[PDB]
Amino acid sequence: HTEAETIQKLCDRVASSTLLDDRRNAVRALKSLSKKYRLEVGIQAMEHLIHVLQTDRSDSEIIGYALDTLYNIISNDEEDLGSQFTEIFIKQQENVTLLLSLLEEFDFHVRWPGVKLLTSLLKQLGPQVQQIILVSPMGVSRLMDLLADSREVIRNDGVLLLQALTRSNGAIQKIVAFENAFERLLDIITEEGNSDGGIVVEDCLILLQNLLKNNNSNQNFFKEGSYIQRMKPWFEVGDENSGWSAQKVTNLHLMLQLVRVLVSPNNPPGATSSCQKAMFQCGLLQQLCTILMATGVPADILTETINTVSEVIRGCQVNQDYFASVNAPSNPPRPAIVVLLMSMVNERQPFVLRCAVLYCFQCFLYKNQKGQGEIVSTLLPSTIDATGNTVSAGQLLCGGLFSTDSLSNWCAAVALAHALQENATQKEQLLRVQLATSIGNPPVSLLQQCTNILSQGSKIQTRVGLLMLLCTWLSNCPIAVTHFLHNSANVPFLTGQIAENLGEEEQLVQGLCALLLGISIYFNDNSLETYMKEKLKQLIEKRIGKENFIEKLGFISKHELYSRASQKPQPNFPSPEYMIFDHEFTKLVKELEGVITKAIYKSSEEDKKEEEVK
Amino acid sequence: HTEAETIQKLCDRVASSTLLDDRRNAVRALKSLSKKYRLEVGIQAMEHLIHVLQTDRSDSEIIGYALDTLYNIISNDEEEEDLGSQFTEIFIKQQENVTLLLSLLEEFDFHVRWPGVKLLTSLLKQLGPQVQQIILVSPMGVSRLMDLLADSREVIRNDGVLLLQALTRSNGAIQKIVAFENAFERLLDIITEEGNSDGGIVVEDCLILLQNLLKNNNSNQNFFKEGSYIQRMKPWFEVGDENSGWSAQKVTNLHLMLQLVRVLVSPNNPPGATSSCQKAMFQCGLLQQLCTILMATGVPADILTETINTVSEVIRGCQVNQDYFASVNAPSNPPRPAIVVLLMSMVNERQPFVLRCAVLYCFQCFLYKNQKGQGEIVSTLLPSTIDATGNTVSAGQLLCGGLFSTDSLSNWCAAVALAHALQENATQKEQLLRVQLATSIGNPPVSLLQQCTNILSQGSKIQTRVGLLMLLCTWLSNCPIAVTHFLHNSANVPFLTGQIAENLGEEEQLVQGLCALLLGISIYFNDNSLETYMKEKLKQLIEKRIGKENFIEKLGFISKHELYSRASQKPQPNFPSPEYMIFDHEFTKLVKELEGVITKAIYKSSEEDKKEEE
Repeated sequence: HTEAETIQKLCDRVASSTLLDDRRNAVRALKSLSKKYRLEVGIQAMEHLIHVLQTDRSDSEIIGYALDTLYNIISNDEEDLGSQFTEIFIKQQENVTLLLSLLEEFDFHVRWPGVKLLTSLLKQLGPQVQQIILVSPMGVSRLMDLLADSREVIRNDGVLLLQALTRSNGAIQKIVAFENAFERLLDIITEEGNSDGGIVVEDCLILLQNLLKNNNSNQNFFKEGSYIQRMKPWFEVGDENSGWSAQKVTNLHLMLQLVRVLVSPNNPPGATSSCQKAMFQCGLLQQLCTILMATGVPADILTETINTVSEVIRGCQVNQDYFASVNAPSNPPRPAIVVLLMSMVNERQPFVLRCAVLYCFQCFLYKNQKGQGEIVSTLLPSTIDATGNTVSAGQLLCGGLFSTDSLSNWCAAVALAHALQENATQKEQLLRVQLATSIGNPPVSLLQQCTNILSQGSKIQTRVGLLMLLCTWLSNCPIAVTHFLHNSANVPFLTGQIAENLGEEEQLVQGLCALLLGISIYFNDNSLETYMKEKLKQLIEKRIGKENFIEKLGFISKHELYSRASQKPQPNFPSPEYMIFDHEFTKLVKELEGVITKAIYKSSEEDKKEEEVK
Repeated sequence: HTEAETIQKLCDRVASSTLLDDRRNAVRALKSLSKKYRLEVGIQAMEHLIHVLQTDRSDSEIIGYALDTLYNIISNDEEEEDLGSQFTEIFIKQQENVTLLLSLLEEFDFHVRWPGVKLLTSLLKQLGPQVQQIILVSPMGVSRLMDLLADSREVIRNDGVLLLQALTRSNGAIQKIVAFENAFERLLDIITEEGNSDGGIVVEDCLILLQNLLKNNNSNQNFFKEGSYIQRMKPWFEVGDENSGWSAQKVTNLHLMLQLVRVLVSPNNPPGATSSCQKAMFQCGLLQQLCTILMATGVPADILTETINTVSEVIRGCQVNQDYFASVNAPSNPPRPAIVVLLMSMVNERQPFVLRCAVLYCFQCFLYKNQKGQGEIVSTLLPSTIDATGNTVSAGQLLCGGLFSTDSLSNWCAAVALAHALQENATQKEQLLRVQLATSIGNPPVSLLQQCTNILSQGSKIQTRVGLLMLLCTWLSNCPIAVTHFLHNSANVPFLTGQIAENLGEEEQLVQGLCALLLGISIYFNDNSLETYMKEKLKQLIEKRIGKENFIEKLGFISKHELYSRASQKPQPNFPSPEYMIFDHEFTKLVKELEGVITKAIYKSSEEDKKEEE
């Protein structure tokens, strides 16, 4: 009965006794038992503790202890009982709005544990408790007053409460922004010394990400409110004095994240465009770029600053044109793009950096036909000649394309593919590129050499890279398709690969050969005699079987790695073995998989009608 | 010099010297220094070692010394997955060097043939596509190599099985020849001779070689079956009843035997092939023998699991085989029909994850294209026709039980099992609407349809909700009457629009996209019988409260989820641990089927919808 009925007796007191002192004492006893006998105190004490909160409001002290005891029952912040009791506490709507009332009180011993309790509830039944507060009249606004509390333990734990209130809840994120959240949280971060400001800067950065991430209205306010310029001082860093703390790197990671959130490729493209421009004009883009010249910067901060710059420029000419204008101070001063490509094909750089550098290269080229022409024309040199050395973009791409490192081959092929992407003009130009073979042997075009590599016992990653280039190059480009089929070795290589009984490690390659062949049909103009289109269909029927051809084509989208690649532009590869798919390439596969599939069926009698009907 | 000229004198000696005995010792010297200074011994001895083989054939002592050395230079068999492939390249640069090796294998002498076989096997492991094509083109190369299986010296035959593995890997042409040359009979006899699964490494190797000949090779599969070889598998699974003590090698051998059965009934085969084999397997009693294993004792966990997966494919889509499996019972405590034993283990929190996935696959294979079976599951949820002797759990009870369990695995499995009872069966989709669940004394029934939906707002685990929505989507697709029953409850449409419009975090975006698909299905298969939520009202609500392009982004999260492509590959559930149990294979096809058309149905206008309503 003692350690069991003992609690029952303390409960009789709180319920039954008329002297505030007797009740108060008994709640303080429970406050201490609450830790070691969490289950027992909760099952018996809870109804009673709430009654105290309802009826003993003149005695701040006893309230402070009812709350302390409740926190102790409900909280899993230490670590089941947490949600079990949270469900019981909240099943009466009014128990939470009561809690709201109690936080309007100034007494440290009432408000602090109130804050901590409500936070524990919001992290355990978020949606439910957020909804109770949202519908309460001005419930969210009043909780916002906790940021005006001069006391620090209260204000700081108040930020943590707003994290929990705001999480996954767009209506609340808007109200919180309405109530001056941005100005006030940026001021706290400014006052704590930006990235140097310890734990509280982190929880304010976390809270800001809750407010902006995928929340279009708040992002727009953030921009219209001119709050982007407040981001600029965060990145006046690096410099030197290279003992950065764990907390500083952590804080600056969260800061780079907020910038990227505002220029996310998944946003409505107007909003990202607007923020890109806003970033070029307050100097934020240019500041970040400076982080990348400095010494002292930790590698992973370097790595994410590159990924951030990438998205600040993506598809925005002034910002792309700017980025290219920058030059690193070095014996050869080297343009920015040249510098990215050197790191991308450097076997000695970490994988994570090599992927950031590629992404940056790709964002540079996106919707940028001038930049796309500038890359391609360095492979057709004319009005540049020997100064006694110098190293060019196209030289680095070729060096990577035919290198011994499958990572370099893959990166060089995808980087080239982004130079051709939605640019027929440059696909025609790249067909002009000729490679020297040996002293006194004819040259081989870049097109044919990329194709030759697929039959030479190359690693599967090299072959995947190259076939993506090849598919991108021929797609939507009939003279590409003409030049390709013109070499008689190519259609038989493809048909033999597609027909072969290849093991599972080679089936992605097999499927990409299906797509390339099918591109050479769909985008065929019939201008070449001996591989028209109907010839090619019948060759598929004869050698592979139409159904089998389509099955193999279907391997591309069923590859275990495809889906993930389709989610966003940034390379998302946990390690080298996962570098297989490119994001824009997954889009090409979706646009064409279906139209090739009909194209390929539909018989000859239909086809001469179809080649009369168009 | 005194380390590398100690090589070149010998080379000079092998070439220069005119006495056989002198050259022979020159070569014997070199051999014993081969697997020791590989690099240098390879870089200059190789052209002379070949010359030797190419002329000194009357003396088979020096030939085996030449072959041994050459194996020590080329082989990487020591190294357990460099110089190996550097020298294989050099060696095969002369087409004829390989065909000269094939000539040496015809020699009976043990000291020539055995290094010959090991050397040719190493070349094939290291550059298979090249070496395989050399051998295939030469006058009856493959055919001659088959003779090695007929060698009465075990060592040579056993290592000849390995050569045939490397010769046939990934090569459909060589696979055909080896089959035509009586490979099946001759490997099935070896297996029978060495005593089936108890026949050690030799049987493991013949099982791999059979797998090479059968997997994804339709012509070879068709020949395996027409030639009555399926009945040669039956003895392999007379794996007698009791106390265990199975060796590691016995379990390996059985795993590979089970894999061969599955090869023949693969869902990835043309359906005819698979169907014909399934029949063939019932007729010779193979299905029955595999089912006997499931009842036995002392059967290791892993062989049990894989037998379940094997039986699954044997019965999948074959009515007679499905009827047979259904009619088997355990004797257990009282009886228990097979289906019920599967379902009990599926909903058993203490069964292994892999075992729980196996029984699910089995159940799904029992229902596939089996409308009768689908009917019998669903009719048990309508318990009419049946009363109790107290005890006797049914299929339905266990499915409902699991569907409301606390364990999310059981919820997902119960919901998926249930979705397979409805597939392509409008009749049962309409019958399941009749199911009414009891709540509590004096209170209204809650239908199963609506109760499945309720769970989605009740703070359930993500896995629980993913399962339930796959079920709801399957249930409503092509069932206008189920779309009516769903919409009719007024809380359902506001709940979905709410979920889709909310700023949910990444861990919940699959559920959000599934809510969109659900909402889209109730628009696409609406017949306008329900005035409150007609087709056109719903299209407008989407615009109002979420935005159409937004709705499609959400709808698009399903195919983009990282685990989606993998699930789309094959029928068997493919989950490395419990957290990965997310998508059902057949559901992924529903998504491919409806997304383009839903997307297209949503956009249009209203004016056009008058004429789509026309």
